[PDB]
Amino acid sequence: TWRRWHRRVNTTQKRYAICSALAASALPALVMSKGHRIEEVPELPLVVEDKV
Amino acid sequence: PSRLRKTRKLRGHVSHGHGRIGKHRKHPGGRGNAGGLHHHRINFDKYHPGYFGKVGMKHYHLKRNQSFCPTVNLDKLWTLVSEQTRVNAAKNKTGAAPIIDVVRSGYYKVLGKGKLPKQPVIVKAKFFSRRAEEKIKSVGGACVLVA
Amino acid sequence: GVDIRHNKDRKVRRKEPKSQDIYLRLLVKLYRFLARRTNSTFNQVVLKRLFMSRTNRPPLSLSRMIRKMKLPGRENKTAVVVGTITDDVRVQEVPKLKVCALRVTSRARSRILRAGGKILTFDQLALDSPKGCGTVLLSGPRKGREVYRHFGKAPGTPHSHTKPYVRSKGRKFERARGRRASRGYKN
Amino acid sequence: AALRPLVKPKIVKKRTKKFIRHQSDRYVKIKRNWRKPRGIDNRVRRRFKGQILMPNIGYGSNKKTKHMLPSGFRKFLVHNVKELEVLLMCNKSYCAEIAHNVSSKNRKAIVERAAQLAIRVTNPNARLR
Amino acid sequence: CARPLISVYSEKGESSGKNVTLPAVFKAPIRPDIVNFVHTNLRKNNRQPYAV
Amino acid sequence: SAHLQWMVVRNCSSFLIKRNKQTYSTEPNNLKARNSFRYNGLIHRKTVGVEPAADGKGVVVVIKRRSGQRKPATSYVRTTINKNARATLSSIRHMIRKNKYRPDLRMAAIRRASAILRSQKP
Amino acid sequence: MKFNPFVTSDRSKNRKRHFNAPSHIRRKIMSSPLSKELRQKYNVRSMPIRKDDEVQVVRGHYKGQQIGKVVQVYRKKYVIYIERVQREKANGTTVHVGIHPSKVVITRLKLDKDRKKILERKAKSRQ
Amino acid sequence: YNEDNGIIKAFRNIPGITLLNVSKLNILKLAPGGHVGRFCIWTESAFRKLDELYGTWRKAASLKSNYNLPMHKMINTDLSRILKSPEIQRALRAPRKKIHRRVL
RNA sequence: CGGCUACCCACCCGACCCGUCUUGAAACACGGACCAAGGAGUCUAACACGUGCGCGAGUCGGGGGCUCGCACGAAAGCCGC
RNA sequence: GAGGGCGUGAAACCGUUAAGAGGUAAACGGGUGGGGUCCGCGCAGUCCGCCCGGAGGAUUCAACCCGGCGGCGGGUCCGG
Ligand SMILES: [Mg+2]
Ligand SMILES: [Mg+2]
Ligand SMILES: [Mg+2]
Ligand SMILES: [Mg+2]
Ligand SMILES: [Mg+2]
Ligand SMILES: [Mg+2]
Ligand SMILES: [Mg+2]
Ligand SMILES: [Mg+2]
Ligand SMILES: [Mg+2]
Ligand SMILES: [Mg+2]
Ligand SMILES: [Mg+2]
Ligand SMILES: [Mg+2]
Ligand SMILES: [Mg+2]
Ligand SMILES: [Mg+2]
Ligand SMILES: [Mg+2]
Ligand SMILES: [Mg+2]
Ligand SMILES: [Mg+2]
Repeated sequence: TWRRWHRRVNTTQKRYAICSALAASALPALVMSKGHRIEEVPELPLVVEDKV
Repeated sequence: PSRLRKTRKLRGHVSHGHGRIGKHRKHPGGRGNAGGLHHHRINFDKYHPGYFGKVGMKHYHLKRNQSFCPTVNLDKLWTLVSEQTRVNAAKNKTGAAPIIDVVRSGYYKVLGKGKLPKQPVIVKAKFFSRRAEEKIKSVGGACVLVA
Repeated sequence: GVDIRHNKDRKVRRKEPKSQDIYLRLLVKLYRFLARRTNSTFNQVVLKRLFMSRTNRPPLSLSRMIRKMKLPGRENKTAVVVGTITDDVRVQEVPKLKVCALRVTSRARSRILRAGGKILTFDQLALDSPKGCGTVLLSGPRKGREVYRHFGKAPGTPHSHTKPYVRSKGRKFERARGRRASRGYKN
Repeated sequence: AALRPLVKPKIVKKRTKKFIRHQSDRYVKIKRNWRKPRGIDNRVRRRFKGQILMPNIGYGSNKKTKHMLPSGFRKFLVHNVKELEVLLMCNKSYCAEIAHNVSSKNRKAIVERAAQLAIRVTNPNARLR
Repeated sequence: CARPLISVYSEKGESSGKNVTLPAVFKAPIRPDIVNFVHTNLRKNNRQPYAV
Repeated sequence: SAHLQWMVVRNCSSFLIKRNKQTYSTEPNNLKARNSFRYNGLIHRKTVGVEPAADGKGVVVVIKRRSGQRKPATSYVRTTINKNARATLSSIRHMIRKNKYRPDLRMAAIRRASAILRSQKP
Repeated sequence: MKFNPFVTSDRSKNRKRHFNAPSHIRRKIMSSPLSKELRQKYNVRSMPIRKDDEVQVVRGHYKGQQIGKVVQVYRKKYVIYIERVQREKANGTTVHVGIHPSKVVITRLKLDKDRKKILERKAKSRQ
Repeated sequence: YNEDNGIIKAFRNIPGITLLNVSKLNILKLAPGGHVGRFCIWTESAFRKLDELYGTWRKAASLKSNYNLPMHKMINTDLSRILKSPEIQRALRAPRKKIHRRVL
């Protein structure tokens, strides 16, 4: 039971991965190549009103 | 990663990376530091000289707590306080000098290096090297002992 | 066979960079194109240093990168570094020099922009100098690594000055037999 | 005489035996798959004459005639209509091959779409009614 | 690196007149291998050990 | 950012059938099925593709607008051409040659249009 | 989605409780839906089935338009037996076919004061 | 989003959807399987709080303590534009496209 | 009509039964009647070297604390007097 | 072809049928030959795609302009 299960990551690398993922979520070719249907979808990252 | 481990690649070879003649069984030499003086002296000596014997006095109940003195160099002596402070304090105003108190920064003894510019400062500390004391006297600063 | 000589088939070299950095691969593509299409040995050496590893690209320091420009003949040239240029806590005055490096640290970028210098990346370095004219290509202290101070012909036999491995640098750790002439021998 | 692909030369394989394992005839616990023997007394490893031959790099087929069916195509496995329509650009060198788990009800639609797009399929007339 | 303006969509899909400037997180660099590394280590963090 | 998007998409996408053979794209806007850089219709700012028409007869041509990216509702303009195969082959030749829009993949668009007009009429 | 930390999504535990449930739980297990006119008239979705309920079989070998009465309820086998649904053995002796009560549309209930109280609780809780 | 006011109740049982917060961004939710570029739907306060929570290259993050955005390795990184720029093609040898095959 | 091929047979030449201990094994050296399943370089700590990433004269929260009670949440996010 | 240790049912081993062979124990590698099962094909009758000149019928654009929306391109960067 004392296998080295959990792995600590640097917080700068954690925030770097968050910034990289959020930046890659903006390009349409990347998300279409991940496979989401963005044919009839309007402008990239969608900003809805605060009534939502 | 066992898929990147060497063991999965060596499946098929008979002796498994340890020879047919030598036969690595359990412990052919000993365990740990076995034979430090008898039969492994060419590895204990010639790679760790000084390993065997006594060397000096035996300070009973020694703490790493009375000899606490983190040393600061004259290169580090400026950047304990911000550069805005030294610029706006020695930008041709008067003969005043800013005080760099190393005890608040967490350092006790001021040692001597190079790179101490013309602008004089007053250093408060608990201990000084006479090199740094001469450098402060040469640039025109002062030397204050605190406790 | 035929060749009576020994077979050393692959020499030493690292052609493809082992790093999976996409930006480094794009710079590898660009400077490989320039190195094979410009006849610029500057681009040859910069392409080899981009192939070079993480450890063998040591971090340049700001005082060294000043002093290698302070020599006569380096007035308006740009200091090009394949590697990182870091802050130095020592110096106080920074000239108006031009920097072309990869991953300059935050305090170094801040002090160069306060002093008035111009930092670049390798894409703008290629757009400004294809053949690499007006550049001084610098490197850092490779031998200053702590790992290289354990390396020698021996740790102690002609006293060797080469730092044997031990836990705590002090008394009672490797100081008796072979370190002094009163206890056995002396190296 | 169905679709007749491009100019494909005389396809040779340099041997066509899919080399047997040593002493697979003597014991039936040994499957016919090749496995390099690493013994210290073995005639196969020592390469005595009259023994079996070990597969080495010299039996490599030509890159022009590599993975070539005798019809002249190269096979590509297909499950459905989209993976059949991806062969629309290179249909005269890369033939289709319907997967085994595809039922007859969709298999007839796949072979009809292959007949429309003029894509060679290796097994058109299998699992019919 | 330039920051455009993105239209804010209403709940009906119509483009409102509100335009919020694109933040620089979407202009941050994209390192998918660093994302894969940090994602692998957090997946190792995300588990009960297993049977012994 | 086209080379960044290529260095990300060229592996680990929801495409790239690497099934014991050559690599294919399947790429819902494409001209040649090879997953290459020149023949790629999702990454570039200027992309050309041809598709069969939904009415059974004719070929639809999908070209990227280039007036605005990050807006895929209007990023692709489509046209429907139903002519007697030589008029539409000449029409796509005029549309690709006489504009600056992608002088590459002329032959890709032309061969895919010619193959689909062969496969469509009987 | 399951949010209580005291109830299982566990397959082994659910099948264990299901196949070893006591009889007062097995009555709730063997509950049957109602016809559309009777659920419109009573405002209740489903009821546990009893000895004398009228049954229209909706699925299986027998489907629809066979409104018969149940006779036995094996709660050990989770099986009701219906009077109309028959099957002959080899020796010409008839025997009832096993029908699970979830594939059963009740057309008429059995009236009782206890079932009126149950129906009132169903209507009040459906609200 | 931010300021949870029933949006988890609205988006709780839609199949395939993901409940995710601005102040608590998850790598396991933003890039499942280690593959970047997941389709995300923001809000006004979310899309305005992103700049407050990370910053630009001019200012730091005002919500986090000591975070800045990382320095980009290539400023203008269109490789085709760079290789077709006149400054690069001014300083090239010649396009040498002869083959010079084996002579029997 | 054509067909290499895990079908069978014949013919010419070559061809001792594998594994290991050994300088040397086909050995009058040892184990193996046959077949199916299981079966042997793992894990922890420490060190050294190389590689890859982040920050870089600094670096690291692994120890706790903060968020509303959420399946994945035993995750993740934040602390900076 | 699920019949009460009854899903699927391999190998070692055995029975029968079909085929072939039999003095150098059997088995193997290289090379062919013969036989048999099976596969693809029509077996003196099997090739396609383009252009042009002939032979017969049927259609409407294209050539040039007017009408129109949608896109590429750049000048005054008019006008924001
Ligand atoms: Mg070996
Ligand atoms: Mg040994
Ligand atoms: Mg040779
Ligand atoms: Mg030998
Ligand atoms: Mg032997
Ligand atoms: Mg369990
Ligand atoms: Mg030996
Ligand atoms: Mg001996
Ligand atoms: Mg023996
Ligand atoms: Mg024996
Ligand atoms: Mg086994
Ligand atoms: Mg290292
Ligand atoms: Mg059975
Ligand atoms: Mg069965
Ligand atoms: Mg079953
Ligand atoms: Mg059998
Ligand atoms: Mg016989």
